[PDB]
Amino acid sequence: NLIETRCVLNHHSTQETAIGNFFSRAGLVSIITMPTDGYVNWDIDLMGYAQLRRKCELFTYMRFDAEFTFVVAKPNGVLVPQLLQYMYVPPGAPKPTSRDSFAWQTATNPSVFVKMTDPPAQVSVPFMSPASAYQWFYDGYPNMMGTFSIRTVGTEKSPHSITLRVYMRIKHVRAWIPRPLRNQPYLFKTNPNYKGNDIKCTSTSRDKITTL
Amino acid sequence: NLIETRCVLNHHSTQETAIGNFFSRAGLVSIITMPTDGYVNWDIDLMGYAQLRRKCELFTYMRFDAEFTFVVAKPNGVLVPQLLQYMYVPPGAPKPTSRDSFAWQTATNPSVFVKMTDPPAQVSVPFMSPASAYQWFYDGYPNMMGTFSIRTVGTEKSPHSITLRVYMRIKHVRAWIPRPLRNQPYLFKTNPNYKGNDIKCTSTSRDKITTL
Amino acid sequence: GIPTELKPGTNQFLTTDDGVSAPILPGFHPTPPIHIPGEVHNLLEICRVETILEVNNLKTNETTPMQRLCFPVSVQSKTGELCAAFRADPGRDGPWQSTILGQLCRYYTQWSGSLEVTFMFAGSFMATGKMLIAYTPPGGNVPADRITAMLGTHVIWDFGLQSSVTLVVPWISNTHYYFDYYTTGIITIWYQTNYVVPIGAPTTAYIVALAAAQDNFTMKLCKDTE
Amino acid sequence: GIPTELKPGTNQFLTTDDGVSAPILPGFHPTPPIHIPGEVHNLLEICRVETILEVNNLKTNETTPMQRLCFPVSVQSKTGELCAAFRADPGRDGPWQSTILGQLCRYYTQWSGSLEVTFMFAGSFMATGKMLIAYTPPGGNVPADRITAMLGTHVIWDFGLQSSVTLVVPWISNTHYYFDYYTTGIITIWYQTNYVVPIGAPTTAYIVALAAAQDNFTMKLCKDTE
Amino acid sequence: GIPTELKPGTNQFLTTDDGVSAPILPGFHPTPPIHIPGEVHNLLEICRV
Amino acid sequence: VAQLTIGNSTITTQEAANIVIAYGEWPEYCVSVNRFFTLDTKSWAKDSKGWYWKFPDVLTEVGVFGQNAQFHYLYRSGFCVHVQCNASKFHQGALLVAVLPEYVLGTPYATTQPGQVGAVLTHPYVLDAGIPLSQLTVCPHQWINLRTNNCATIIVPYMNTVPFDSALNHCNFGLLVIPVVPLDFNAGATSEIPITVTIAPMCAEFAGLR
Repeated sequence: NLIETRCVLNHHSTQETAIGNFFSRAGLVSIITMPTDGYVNWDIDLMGYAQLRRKCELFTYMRFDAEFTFVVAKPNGVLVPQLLQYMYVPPGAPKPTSRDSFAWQTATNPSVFVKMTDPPAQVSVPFMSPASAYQWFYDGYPNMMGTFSIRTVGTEKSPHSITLRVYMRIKHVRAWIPRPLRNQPYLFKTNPNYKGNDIKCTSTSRDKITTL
Repeated sequence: NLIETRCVLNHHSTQETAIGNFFSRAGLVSIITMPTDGYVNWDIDLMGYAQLRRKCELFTYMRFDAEFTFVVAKPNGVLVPQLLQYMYVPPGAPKPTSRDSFAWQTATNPSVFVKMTDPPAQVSVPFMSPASAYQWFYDGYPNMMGTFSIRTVGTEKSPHSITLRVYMRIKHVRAWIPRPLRNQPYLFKTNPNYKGNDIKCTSTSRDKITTL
Repeated sequence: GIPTELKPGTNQFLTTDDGVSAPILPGFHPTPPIHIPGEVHNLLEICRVETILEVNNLKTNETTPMQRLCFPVSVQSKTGELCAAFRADPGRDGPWQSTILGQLCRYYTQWSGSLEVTFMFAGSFMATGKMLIAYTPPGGNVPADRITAMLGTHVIWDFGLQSSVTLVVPWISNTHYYFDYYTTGIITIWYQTNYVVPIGAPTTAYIVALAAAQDNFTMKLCKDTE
Repeated sequence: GIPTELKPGTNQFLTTDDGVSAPILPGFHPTPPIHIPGEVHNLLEICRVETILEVNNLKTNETTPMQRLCFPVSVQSKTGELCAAFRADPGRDGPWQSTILGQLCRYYTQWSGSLEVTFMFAGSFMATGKMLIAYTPPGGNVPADRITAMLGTHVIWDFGLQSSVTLVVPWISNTHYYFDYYTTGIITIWYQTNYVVPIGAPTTAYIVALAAAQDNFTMKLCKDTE
Repeated sequence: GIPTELKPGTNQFLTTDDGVSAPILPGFHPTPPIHIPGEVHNLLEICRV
Repeated sequence: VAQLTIGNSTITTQEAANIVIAYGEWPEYCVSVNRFFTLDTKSWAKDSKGWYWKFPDVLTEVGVFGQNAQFHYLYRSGFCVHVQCNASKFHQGALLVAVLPEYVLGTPYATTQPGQVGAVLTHPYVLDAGIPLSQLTVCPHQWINLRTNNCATIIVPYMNTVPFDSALNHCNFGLLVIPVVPLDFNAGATSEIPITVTIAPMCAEFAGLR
């Protein structure tokens, strides 16, 4: 319901629509459970959610950094003094295949060791592509950034269920070549396919052209 | 499986193959358990693993420092408020032979006192050799750096099993006189002996000289 | 050992904290950038291009959605009668959902400024006529006939000479709260003269409506969409 | 009592943290260094020396591995026929595993630059002949005979005058991922003329192949090997 | 790693502590003020009527 | 009315000073390759939906540009596209001519890269990619309106993340021609109106070493 009064006359500053301010906020990108294997693998994926896929696909070539933060607790709030290990596998190194494989002790996969009772750990990741910028649209026939691996430290099964959440901020953003915004529902995470049996119009509908 | 596309044209910076960057990362060098004596002795040994033995034996004379870090927990993750003592015995001082020998209270063996609930302790060790550099290859007939000794503080047996891991970084590295890289499996940790019954060739094998 | 204190506000994770952090790879060198043309520095430079309004958004046109982009003029219609009508709402639903300005104003809360609307004739070369583009200021009422619409603000568009004309909306504003404080007008199209056409040319034509923002259009308070 | 805060990221052990620490022995003085010749400041200065390629890596030569370093030319072979063939892959398996460049590129992920290959004749002084060293650019096909290989890039090596010759590969590249994006060519050896030899000298000879990198060969993204 | 100490008086919430805090919206710009007549700078100017 | 002359191929067009430059940049560096290639003519009917051509896939089987791309590895060029229509003053309609970098389609090799003939869109409201037609004018575009003008020229520079690329796998941009306002006429006139496209490469380099 629209109403009449309270009009504004003073113009606003143009810093509110800078390209850095459009992606400045940090949001949840994944949720990783681990019930009572013992290891998980979550590769870095931006288009895991329908939100922020529609916002990055406004442009074509983007170049940025990242900043991750791992909030970790039990399935219901509480904390216990448990030691953890977050291993970051760069693009081009083999992933751990077991709870006690050789890749957990490789000297070139950097890790962090935190307890559950600490403030959450914060890691920054630089621009990793061999090209000059990422691209969400590749026309030819054949954007990986890495893979996080998380396990509980020990040679013995821990009697605790762990659920952690991953947050991600984006810094020093540059963009190129804008593009129309997608107005159709998604099907997969790789290709821009739509459902051809029905096409949802962009606008809503009204009865006649004269009834405003 | 090799493929065709995605060629690179811009040269990379030469800081990626500096001698400091080749050893810059910190990796695990030992694993020390202690079940429910009570004391352990782990002397400083670089060639404890097959990895980093093949990397230091590229050169002949090296000179560096160290930096150790002691991550300590129970066999399954959890932590209890336990007090610990890490004694560093320099080269030339007698090692502790019992849980309550006289060497635990010697004023010239420096120690650290940490609890299990703290962040891990970090110690740096200078260059200890009487010569100008270490050497992994000595031709004549007759490289010690010290010995760490770890026990639980008290006059009474503690009812906790302890497993700790030791990490080690290398700083201010200089190298001299390069050497061919070893391509045969190891047998012992002192001598460069091989198995003479079979010799593994360096390359793989193909059928004919013309079948590329 | 300098004396320090811990104020309230330690050990908290604020999600909008723009601090610095330890790099995971200190020895790494990223690829140096090259010159790629078409760099966007601000989102308002996308808000100043003319996109197609969807004025003919009837209920029967959902089956063939290509007819929604243009609305017709005809020869059988009388003179002095209404052609089409729509209000200028870049935030709310209706015709402005099909532009690029109506999609970027779903990401924000407040905006204000001026717009401009550009029309374009797409008929045969041999036909001519006249249309009246009347704009009602905000807070007023819709005109009931041609004579009251002439007294307001209006342009006289004869498509026998110019095939395109522009109209400038002076000021809009919005403070959203589900209700929004919204001060906008109404644009109506009036048949000045009838459609006159010689022998052989077709009888119906079509108008395409383009819309874009002005220089002084700003917005604030970023907000995630539905 | 200055006010300080504790951001997220305290009490964590980052393994690549290049900080400072408390020395275990503050009163100790290390031994001052002396001048030892042969100091290595960068690993690329080991990558620019010629080591022996293992071209003759057959399946029968695993018993006597000293024959793998050289491949023969003979007198019974016809003219205009193929002698040996190998591609230039310092990363992947094959002949380049036996060099020092093929062992340092197992410690890294990406590399690019130019190489150079140097051959050397080891026959008697009284014999002579000619060979053709043909290089196929990347993305092409292997030549099927001598006449198509002559149209590409090639040198003409007569070992009656010069006992050694060099060949320069213009550009290679690799981005590893188990699959790698790899753009390299193929080097083939062609019998230009047959082997001509007087009375008393032996009939078979041997070629040794040496390989080394150029000035503009760089690499990045250190990675621990298998 | 500079050496610091924690004196008594940490981790307390003093209600009259006039310190600074982290803003919840760092990118926001508030509305610039205009000239409204009748500004009160001190309460004693109401005590003199 | 002027008459251009590039190489051994001359066209006759109006010297029209209303060209568009894509993003304000001229094609610059990093014998018979600079001429005027003219594709086939597509017939605009009453129920046509649209056409598209992928670049530089359209010029891989034509002329010396077709054989240079099939031998060299690397490739880099700009372009200059000229689209014109020929209709009398009794027909009506409007076309939208816009380029689109990294055009990815949505549901074979005979559809994504059709070659020199071009292909036909099936759902032109969503461009067969899920993005709506009404916001296409954020790209470099030009309106062809049969009432007034019969010409449209776009200058397209090189847009890629790497300075050189292959010419048989990658396709940089696809050019789109969509009839927004349909064609209408009375009976007794020509039912099919032709559309003619003309390409001319600018600042083409090949360093593939063949």
